[PDB]
Amino acid sequence: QSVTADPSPPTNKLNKYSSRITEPKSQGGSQAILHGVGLSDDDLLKPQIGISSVWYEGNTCNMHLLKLSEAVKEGVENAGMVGFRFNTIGVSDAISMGTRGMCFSLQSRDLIADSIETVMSAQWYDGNISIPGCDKNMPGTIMAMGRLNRPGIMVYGGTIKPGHFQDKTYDIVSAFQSYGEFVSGSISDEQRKTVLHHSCPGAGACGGMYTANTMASAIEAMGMSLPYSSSIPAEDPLKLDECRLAGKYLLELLKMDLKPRDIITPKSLRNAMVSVMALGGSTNAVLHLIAIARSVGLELTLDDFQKVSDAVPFLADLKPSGKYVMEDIHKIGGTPAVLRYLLELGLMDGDCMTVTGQTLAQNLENVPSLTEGQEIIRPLSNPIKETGHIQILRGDLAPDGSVAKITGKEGLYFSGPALVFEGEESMLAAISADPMSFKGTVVVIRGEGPKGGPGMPEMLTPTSAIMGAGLGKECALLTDGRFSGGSHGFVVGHICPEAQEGGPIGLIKNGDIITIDIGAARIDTQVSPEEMNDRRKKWTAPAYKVNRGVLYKYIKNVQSASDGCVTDE
Amino acid sequence: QSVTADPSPPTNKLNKYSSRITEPKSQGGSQAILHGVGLSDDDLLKPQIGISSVWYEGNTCNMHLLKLSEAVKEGVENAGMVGFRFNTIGVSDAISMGTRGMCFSLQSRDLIADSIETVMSAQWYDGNISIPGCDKNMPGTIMAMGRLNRPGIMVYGGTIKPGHFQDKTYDIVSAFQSYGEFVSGSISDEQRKTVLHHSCPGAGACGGMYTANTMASAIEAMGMSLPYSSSIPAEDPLKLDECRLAGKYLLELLKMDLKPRDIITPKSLRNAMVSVMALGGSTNAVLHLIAIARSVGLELTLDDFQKVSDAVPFLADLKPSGKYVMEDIHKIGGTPAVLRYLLELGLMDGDCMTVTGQTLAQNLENVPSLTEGQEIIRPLSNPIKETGHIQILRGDLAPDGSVAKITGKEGLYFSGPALVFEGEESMLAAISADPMSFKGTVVVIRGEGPKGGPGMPEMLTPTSAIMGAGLGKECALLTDGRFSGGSHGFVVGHICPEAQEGGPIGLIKNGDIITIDIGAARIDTQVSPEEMNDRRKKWTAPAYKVNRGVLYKYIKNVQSASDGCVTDE
Ligand SMILES: C#CCN1C(=O)[C@](O)(C(=O)O)Oc2cc(F)ccc21
Ligand SMILES: C#CCN1C(=O)[C@](O)(C(=O)O)Oc2cc(F)ccc21
Ligand code: FES
Ligand code: FES
Ligand SMILES: [Mg+2]
Ligand SMILES: [Mg+2]
Repeated sequence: QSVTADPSPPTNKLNKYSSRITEPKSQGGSQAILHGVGLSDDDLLKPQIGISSVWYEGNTCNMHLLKLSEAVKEGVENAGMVGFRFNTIGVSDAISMGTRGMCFSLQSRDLIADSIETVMSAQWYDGNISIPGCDKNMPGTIMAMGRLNRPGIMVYGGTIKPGHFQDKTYDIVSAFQSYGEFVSGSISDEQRKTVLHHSCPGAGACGGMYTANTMASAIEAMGMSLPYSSSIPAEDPLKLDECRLAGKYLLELLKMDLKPRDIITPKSLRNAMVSVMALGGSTNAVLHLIAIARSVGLELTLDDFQKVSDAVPFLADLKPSGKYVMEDIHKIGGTPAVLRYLLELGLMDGDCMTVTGQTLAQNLENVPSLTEGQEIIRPLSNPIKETGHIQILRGDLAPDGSVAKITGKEGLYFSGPALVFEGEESMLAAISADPMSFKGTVVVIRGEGPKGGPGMPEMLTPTSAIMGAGLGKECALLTDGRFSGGSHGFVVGHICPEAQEGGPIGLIKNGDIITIDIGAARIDTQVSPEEMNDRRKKWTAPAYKVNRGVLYKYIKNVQSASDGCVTDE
Repeated sequence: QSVTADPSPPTNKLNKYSSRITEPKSQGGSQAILHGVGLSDDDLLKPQIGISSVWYEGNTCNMHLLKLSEAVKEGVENAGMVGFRFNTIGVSDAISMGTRGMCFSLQSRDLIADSIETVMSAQWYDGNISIPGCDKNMPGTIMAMGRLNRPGIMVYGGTIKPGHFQDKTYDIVSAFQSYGEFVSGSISDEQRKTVLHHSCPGAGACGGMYTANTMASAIEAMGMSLPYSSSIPAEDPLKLDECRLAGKYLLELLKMDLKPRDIITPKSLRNAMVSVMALGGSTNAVLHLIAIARSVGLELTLDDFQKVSDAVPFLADLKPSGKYVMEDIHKIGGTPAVLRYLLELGLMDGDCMTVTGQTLAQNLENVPSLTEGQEIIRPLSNPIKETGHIQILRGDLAPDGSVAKITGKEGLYFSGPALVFEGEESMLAAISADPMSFKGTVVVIRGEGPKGGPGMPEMLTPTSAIMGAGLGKECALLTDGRFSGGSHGFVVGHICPEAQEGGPIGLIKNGDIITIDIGAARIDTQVSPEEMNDRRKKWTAPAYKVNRGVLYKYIKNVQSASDGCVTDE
């Protein structure tokens, strides 16, 4: 697509954009401000780099990013350019999980994209270095780089180290776990609060192969982060060095005029998808990689994910599904070692250009390969699963698609009477009052989509409640929103069209026999198509849950989950 | 209106919102993050204050706000609460003026509103202290406070001091001036660059009674800033003290549960409008005060502004129209002294509650009144103008309203043949190639509205070019966008419906006789209504100038200029 969003520059000038305001005499007001913020006349000739961090104090994943941003600015100066720091908002899923605050989480990705686009466009910056540390902030920064198509590098803030107390290990999942184990009698109240004091020991995104580590890995695999960016821990001295080197690398990109639309291509998008399948990455990567592909005017469908999934085995023993964390990947050679193996297996395209100014194959040719004897990355011979964990389903009830994490452990079928809830709250109430009424059913939590939630919130408590009731393999779980963790059975999100839009999920009634077939990739109903259409003819959309503010704007702008919930089309 | 946007709290608890995540055991994940960012168990009991600054390095108005935010956080802690800093984006009109970057400026107000709303909602903060320093950021922060309706205080970053070099004085307007004076032969190239090195000497919003000082004054008059917030200079030691005291005042507001919808009322909105008229404030205050009124579920029309204008004289000798700057107001008693006089004149409502926990009259009862012999604030006896500078016009060509700054100096009428331009660029080209073709005409610059610009950009060069061509009193100027400065004649912006929407402004043709009548408050055309309707029947909307990114979303969401360009309705 021919994306029209942001200003074009006024051939090998390095200040292609800022010359708009630093050179013409008709822009004397611009130059006066720049002198006032401390630029000399000689500084006016230099490229201006927008340094967009996502620092804030109320989240471990973000509280350290200001220090990183100072390192990035110093490196930009040490490279002969002018560095201008600015900062946008972010929100913490770990804080807001379980609450209505979670309705504000997904859209913060698109707010951040808008934020950085706005500043780069208004201030005429020549290039960008972004420092996210957290979930939705990674893809938000890439989307703004794609819209602007000015040279850019994403510096991942880095993952948090695991927590340790008396030879037992924790992360944020342990803290999520602790309340269920408390009411379960599994642990006492004193054990439960030791969990919460010792779960997150410092700065960083959440420790496992969760959304943050998935996206940072995928973005590195996409060539838009420097090698090792995704795997160096947040608190590591080498993270600061990477910050200080981004300026040098960005200078080279301005010299080459190597732009994000030269780096983010169908093939580098595939490389990113390969990393997701190989590492067992989050199903949220489906939403974010589609948004990222759209931002550079490319197409990316649910079916493209199925094809890559089928072509790529699950190889990594990493939480949540497995046992290791991102720090362990760091210790055995980092993300470049992992990608080196995948490239040697012929699974990746090595000719894609990256922010090093070289191709992926040139980056990976001379990096230490995986540590001899490591048990995290299985060989192609003995994979954890022969194909990817990510599965697309499209039955009667998800005609426009849906997304599931499938281990190959759950069997190929589940059939049961539907048990329908209009939100997370009523589902949890019902399973507390009456767990046995759930045995054998297909639990449907609807009204949680992009418009219905609103905000397509991530829900963790339904899968926790089902496990703690002992129903993990004895029920299935469907939503137009998103589930956070796994059952030991069938769990499907992103069901499209969402219930708010009158998709078949909004027409289900209690007792309807729903059949999930993994092999046919279908979520079907025993209800006849004509009775479903009768239900459709009689359906009226429920009133929106908001009429003002950022979430009403989201409702007005957001596309379906199958379209990556983009908001600017 | 019954605004539904943001979460409701789970009677005299001070942590009405954060208890949602600090108290229930089912929110152990939340508490683990909070322990990791450094909260003790005792800290968990305290109120959590979101401290939203708009710091960034590429603008003199914003580069210092991080230091202010540290002072605010210390004061919040010294008051027994937990302070969590976060930061959003802003853009600089002084940098981007004259460029397509200016299309991103107005919408940044609404992006900021969305930004702060998002974080307060996701993180469950109990109250907010906002630190803007710049144009669109002031009203953006109030709008988020109104949506949330949690106790909040806006701390103005403060105005910049004027520049000084060899017993001559400058501000950003001097830098804007300098290029026109250069091509004019008025000044040399060396004099022109002395202007630009000595125009903005440090931190702060632009020095005159421009948008920033208008809005900060109006917001103080509205009771949503502490007394003197608007008039203390950015670099003043007392600004840091105000920062350090906001925590104490916010604590009292939580104790009283005095919320923004208890403070922003029809009467405090009128108080804010009174300050605008009395001080000669920017016509942008029309857009921002309407947006602010909408954010608390109130109504505010163009006609309400006309009524207050008629009821309130223009009293202040302040640039751009006059001679003094905000620092001078500071030296003669500040904004509270000005408001004290206006309250003594019976022009303001003294019973409105404010963020001090007291009413306006209680705040102003014991502040030093204006300095004896000051010549900035004229007496009611001898006003600069008997009524307000701000005028609403609604002829054939602006049926839904338009806004003009009228001094009472220009006469009551202008009639001339229309000279129509589809954008700022073609207007400036035409006036350079052929200035005399402009003599006696009504210059129409259309396609610059909220959707057409897009972004309703502010235009400075048309009024500069007209003055430098010697045509200041010999032509008139109309737009669906915004003009920055004054002619010495008739200059109208915000014309509604905008041309992009097929309003009569989009149907004007060269030669059409346009008559501006200030007394009747009408912009009329000699063209017959039936010929205008014929033109309308044949009109087709031009294609949007963008199809992606934040500005396309703006086009999709923004209401008319007459509706304050709100985006969330
Ligand atoms: C980044 C990160 C952590 N991450 C979270 O923190 C969570 O809240 C969770 O509970 O796993 O949401 C998630 C959902 C998902 F598919 C993958 C990861 C996460
Ligand atoms: C704040 C501020 C300064 N301010 C500007 O800086 C300007 O760019 C200008 O030239 O006056 O835009 C403006 C337009 C207006 F109506 C009032 C003020 C401004
Ligand atoms: S909450 Fe920030 S990475 Fe999970
Ligand atoms: S540009 Fe910031 S106040 Fe004028
Ligand atoms: Mg998450
Ligand atoms: Mg301005």
